[PDB]
Amino acid sequence: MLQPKRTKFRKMHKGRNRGLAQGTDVSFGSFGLKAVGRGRLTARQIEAARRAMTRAVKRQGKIWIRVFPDKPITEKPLAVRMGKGKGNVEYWVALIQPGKVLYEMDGVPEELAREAFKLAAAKLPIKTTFVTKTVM
Amino acid sequence: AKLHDYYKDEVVKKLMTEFNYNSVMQVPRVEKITLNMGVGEAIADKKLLDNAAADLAAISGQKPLITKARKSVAGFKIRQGYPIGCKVTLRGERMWEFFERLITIAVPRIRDFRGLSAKSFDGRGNYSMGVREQIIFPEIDYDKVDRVRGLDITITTTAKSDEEGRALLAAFDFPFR
Amino acid sequence: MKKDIHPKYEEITASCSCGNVMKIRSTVGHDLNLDVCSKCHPFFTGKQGRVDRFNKRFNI
Amino acid sequence: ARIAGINIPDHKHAVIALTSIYGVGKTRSKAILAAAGIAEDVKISELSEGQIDTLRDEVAKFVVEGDLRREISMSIKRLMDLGCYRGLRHRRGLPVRGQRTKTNARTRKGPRKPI
Amino acid sequence: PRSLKKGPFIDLHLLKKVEKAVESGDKKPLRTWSRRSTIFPNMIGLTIAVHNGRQHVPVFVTDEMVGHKLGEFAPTRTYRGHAA
RNA sequence: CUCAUAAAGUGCGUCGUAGUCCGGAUUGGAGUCUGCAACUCGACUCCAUGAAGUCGGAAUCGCUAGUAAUCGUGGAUCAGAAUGC
RNA sequence: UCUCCUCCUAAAGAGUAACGGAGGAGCACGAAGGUUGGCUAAUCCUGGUCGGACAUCAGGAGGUUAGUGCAAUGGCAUAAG
Ligand SMILES: [Mg+2]
Ligand SMILES: [Mg+2]
Ligand SMILES: [Mg+2]
Ligand SMILES: [Mg+2]
Ligand SMILES: [Mg+2]
Ligand SMILES: [Mg+2]
Ligand SMILES: [Mg+2]
Ligand SMILES: [Mg+2]
Ligand SMILES: [Mg+2]
Ligand SMILES: [Mg+2]
Ligand SMILES: [Mg+2]
Ligand SMILES: [Mg+2]
Ligand SMILES: [Mg+2]
Ligand SMILES: [Zn+2]
Repeated sequence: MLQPKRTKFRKMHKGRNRGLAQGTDVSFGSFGLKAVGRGRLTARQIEAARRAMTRAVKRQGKIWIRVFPDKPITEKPLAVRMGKGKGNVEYWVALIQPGKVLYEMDGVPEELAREAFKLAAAKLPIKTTFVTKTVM
Repeated sequence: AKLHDYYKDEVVKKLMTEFNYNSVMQVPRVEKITLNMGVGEAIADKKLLDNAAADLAAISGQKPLITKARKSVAGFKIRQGYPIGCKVTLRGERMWEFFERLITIAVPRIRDFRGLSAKSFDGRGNYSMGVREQIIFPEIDYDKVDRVRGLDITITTTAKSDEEGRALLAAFDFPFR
Repeated sequence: MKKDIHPKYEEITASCSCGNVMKIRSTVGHDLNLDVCSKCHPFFTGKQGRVDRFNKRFNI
Repeated sequence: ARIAGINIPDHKHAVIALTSIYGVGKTRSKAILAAAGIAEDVKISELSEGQIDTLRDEVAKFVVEGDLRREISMSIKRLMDLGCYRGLRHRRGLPVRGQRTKTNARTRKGPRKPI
Repeated sequence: PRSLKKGPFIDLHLLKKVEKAVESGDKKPLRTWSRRSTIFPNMIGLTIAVHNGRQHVPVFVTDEMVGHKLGEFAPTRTYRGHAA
């Protein structure tokens, strides 16, 4: 479960998630799972997808996680009246814009990479596609 | 003045022949000699720092600067601005006379003397050595001492490299081992 | 040089038992009698086995 | 005044002043004074400079101070590097010449170390 | 120690084995029970297995190290320390 | 006949209260004797070094006269090896 | 919690709310004020008696990563240090 070791501040504003993403190319490995929809990726979701990939490939090849959940999300408990302070931090998300290469993989044939990325795309909450490294 | 005249008449010629220089200004000079005493037990007895100042003054023939702490240190329980050492800087005539006193008298009086390390250059040609017992200087009489002390000596030189610095000191016949 | 704060620094004579006489300005005041100098120290001048001792003690 | 790199006592007699050297005892001090032709009850303060010079010559004939210290250290290190029984005893800091270690042995074993 | 006039002591069987080893080169270690024999200059560079009570300890005889005893060289008491 | 000069004492000089000219443990080197052989594991000699120790907590012991204290000597055992008897 | 200061929210002038997110103040100083003259930091590496990861000394690298009587912001080399 990914989380920053320390941050300057514990709570952040909600903010907005407009625009299209940077880091949209396959940079290190040969194949990539790229997000086409827009949303948030919980650290639990990222972990579940990574576990599914690594188990599908059986620990050959190399896997890069190109996103990191650095934004804390708060929640209020039940039976708490609205308005008495910002709530407590519960989990961390990574905001995703379209075209954002979430995961990336090398050292494995294309069909096995496609199958592993299919299992992880089934674990993720947003729309994805499979992309290949292109020379320029 | 004796070793300074010795410098001017033969050491510059020796270094010219040795290193194929083009300028007598390029031939290295001995710039200064700095003597320092770390008297860090002044925090317990400040008066002993005054004793060490009188000691260094008698050795070098010059009143010393009482050096204080640059910044406060946790382990040694010193505060910034607190006097913990003393230092003299020797330039010119007094530097040459003290250098002669050292290399002729005080160095042969060292207990268990087998020579000075040739690795004691700071990478730039400057030399540093330590004196364990100030009693090696004859200016300090024996039965008037209260505590055995030491000091350290830094010959700062305008030479560019270790080979040049050790060549200069060897041309002055500095007892390297 | 500042006045009145520096120690008295006048020229004296140091004699070493190897017959050496030298003159230096120093702060001790009186003349100096030296046990050794740079001209008679063995390091400066240049004055500084089991099978052998076995053969010497048990020569046959 | 200064013999073999240390300052000998001045108000004591000649034999004690010469045995203050590391490496000179009573017998060697008597040998030094006999070879220098100097009475043993004459103090260093009433000894002249030339007599002190002859004493320096005789002490330099003997082997004292740093030479003796480094010979002893070299021999002990030679044993401990060699690995004989005496070398092992010197390594563990125990009595070497076959003394008992069940009791006593306190000079080599230092102060008592309770459990 | 031994008197100078009596010279250094060495067992005859050990001396003969050393002489044979010298004249026919470096073989396997010289097995011996003579802790009482002193090392001579002639067995320099040789492996001697000295009996110490239950096993034969190998000793590699060299130059700086002659004149002592193989008994000094082979310890007899095994000691690792109390409270272990 | 040998072991086998008893020592404390006595007289003279030095030391002048200091870890010392007290103390003699430890250690390095060089040896002698005995014994087939001194490494584990002997004694003594010489040289070199000079550790703790400056009168000892609670407690505890011996002694009523040639005794306590203090200083030397011999024997048995034994080739050699006593601060024990 | 209630007065005062600093940042953000605050939408590139000002101002701007919530039991919104973070920190401070209720002083100090006759020098820590005035002026004239002078000077430049943090940290690391190398060498050096006790001295050690760290004291004082010498040289280099570095270039304000320091400093500011006390928070934070904005300033500061002509130094405001
Ligand atoms: Mg003796
Ligand atoms: Mg014994
Ligand atoms: Mg003591
Ligand atoms: Mg006393
Ligand atoms: Mg008795
Ligand atoms: Mg008898
Ligand atoms: Mg007997
Ligand atoms: Mg505005
Ligand atoms: Mg606006
Ligand atoms: Mg309004
Ligand atoms: Mg101010
Ligand atoms: Mg100004
Ligand atoms: Mg100002
Ligand atoms: Zn001389």
